[PDB]
Amino acid sequence: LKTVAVIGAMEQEIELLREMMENVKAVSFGRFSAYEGELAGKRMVLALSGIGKVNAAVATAWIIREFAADCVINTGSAGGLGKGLKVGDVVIGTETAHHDVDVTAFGYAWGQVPQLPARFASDGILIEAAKRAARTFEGAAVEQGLIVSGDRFVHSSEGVAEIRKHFPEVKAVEMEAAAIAQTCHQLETPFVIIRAVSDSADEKADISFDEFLKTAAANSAKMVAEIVKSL
Amino acid sequence: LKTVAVIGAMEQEIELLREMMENVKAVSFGRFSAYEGELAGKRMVLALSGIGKVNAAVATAWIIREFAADCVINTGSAGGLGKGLKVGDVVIGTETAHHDVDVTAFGYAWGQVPQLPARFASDGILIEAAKRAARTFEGAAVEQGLIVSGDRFVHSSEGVAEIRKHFPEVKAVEMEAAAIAQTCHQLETPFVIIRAVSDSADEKADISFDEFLKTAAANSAKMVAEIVKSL
Ligand SMILES: CSC[C@H]1N[C@@H](c2c[nH]c3c2N=CNC3N)[C@H](O)[C@@H]1O
Ligand SMILES: CSC[C@H]1N[C@@H](c2c[nH]c3c2N=CN[C@H]3N)[C@H](O)[C@@H]1O
Repeated sequence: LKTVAVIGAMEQEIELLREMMENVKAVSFGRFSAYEGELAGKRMVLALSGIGKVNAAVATAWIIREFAADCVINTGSAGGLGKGLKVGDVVIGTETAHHDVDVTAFGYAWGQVPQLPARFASDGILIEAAKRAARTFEGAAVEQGLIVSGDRFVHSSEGVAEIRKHFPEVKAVEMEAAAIAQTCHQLETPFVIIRAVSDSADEKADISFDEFLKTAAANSAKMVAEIVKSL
Repeated sequence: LKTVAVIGAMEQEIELLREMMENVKAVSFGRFSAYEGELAGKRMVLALSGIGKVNAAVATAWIIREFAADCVINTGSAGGLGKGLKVGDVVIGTETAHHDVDVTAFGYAWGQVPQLPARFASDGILIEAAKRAARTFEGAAVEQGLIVSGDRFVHSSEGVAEIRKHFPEVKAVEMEAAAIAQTCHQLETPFVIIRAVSDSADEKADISFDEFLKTAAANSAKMVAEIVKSL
């Protein structure tokens, strides 16, 4: 873990981390942008992927290729579905899955992309680093568990019920984590997903999201920065 | 266009093209494999993406970045939604959109990734090449129009219903083209999508696909090889 890649979807989700970096250098690939520098004593490349699975996948593949990233950490906001979660709480995604993949017609489990596992496991070392960071993390409650992704912003009770039917133990929902996870799997690169709650993915999710994005972004980022220091 | 990238999801969709190529070198990037050779005095890099949006997007970005591809052509099978489409018929995808993207909560149009256009237009020069290629297959059935993609295999007369609701003029549905399109958009690369019908995306789509993949792959491939010769 020499070079750490950190991927966030939206500017609000990377700004704090960017302000924390030293010797920052802007870099880009077509329309994607990133920032190369250091945090703690670690080389870090912080990328802005844009929203959704294709954007996150391409950005992640780029940083891995271009910078030989040793691991990848996703940061940002998400819909909270876990028992007892509140706005600002952080979830360490120990497993990630696509909630909107369905090739069941050919025998695959719901969410399973053909030729791949149904879920993607975050790296054991990185999970461990995140758990250690949680032990002294004061800004918010932290939990661990499953985060699922798909190419939609979920904002209905019916939408959440669909996802819980396939993923009963789900803790959070968003739109990039499973794409980043699947990309790292395919590129044999360890990763972990860190997200914080901006909403409940329910009928009010869009209204809550815009209000709580900055708080979710910050809490997620502060956890991510603790992890990087520890590596 | 001197270096052409050709992207197919499945071995069966690239096998003929691979056999047509000369001076072929195998290349890889993690679990992704491609073949760099020549076809008709063009440099061709033929990539096996794997199924679905993440896989297609990563393989496409990799080939653009590593090989400096001048354009990208997708080849493969798709479910026929256009009126009258038969197994084996080819669709030149002139426009592409994601059918399963939904950030409508924040005002975006159905299918539209935030900050991206709702649909992605294939390159004019490539579409005209496809149209010339089509005329060389005398009698053959070739149409032009909208192809939509999502991370699921459609095999339901009502799954189709709902797609048609959002995209009335839709001609075909599959799982990679909009990811390739979006990736090319973001990396400023011209592309065109060529697919052939393996099924009608209804309840029999699975058995139709199993039987007619070889046919759809072949017809798509032959069209793509002729397009390469026309650039
Ligand atoms: C503006 S779209 C939502 C962005 N924030 C994340 C997220 C927060 N809350 C939700 C998100 N994604 C889906 N459903 C939700 N309820 C997603 O990963 C997107 O990058
Ligand atoms: C084995 S999954 C189907 C593969 N073939 C394509 C396709 C054929 N027929 C359909 C596909 N995709 C979605 N719905 C369909 N009815 C997709 O792009 C996948 O790569």
